[PDB]
Amino acid sequence: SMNPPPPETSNPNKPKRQTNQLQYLLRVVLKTLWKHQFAWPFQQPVDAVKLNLPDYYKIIKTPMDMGTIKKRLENNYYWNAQECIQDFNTMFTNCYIYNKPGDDIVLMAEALEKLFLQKINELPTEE
Ligand SMILES: CCOC(=O)N1CCS[C@H](c2cccs2)CC1
Repeated sequence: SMNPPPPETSNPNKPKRQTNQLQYLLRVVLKTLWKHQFAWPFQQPVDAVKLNLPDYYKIIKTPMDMGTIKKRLENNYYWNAQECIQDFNTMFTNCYIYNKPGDDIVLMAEALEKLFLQKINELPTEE
């Protein structure tokens, strides 16, 4: 079995900035979710080899994880906050697509997503 290459976290061809909203996404949003007791499955790309999930990347074609998001924020990969918000939402959606309601991993995603929604509700106006 083999894992795909991870999502890119650097691309010198891609225009970048550091907005107040992106700083909030790192300092408040990512930090809050990263320290949570349920963060660990989401802190790096899904290792379908180690987890013995050969169908994971057959089903999930747009993988995303908080390790990738963390590096994107720290490396100033994004142009705007919406790109990063979309990455978080992709991560949660992949979890709900692949897994079953009530699975431990889904309960973990739901807890992180609740905090995500609480923090992005107060995303500062641009700036
Ligand atoms: C981060 C998204 O991870 C996943 O969706 N998978 C698919 C099967 S659940 C498995 C785990 C269950 C409980 C702890 S880790 C993680 C990998």
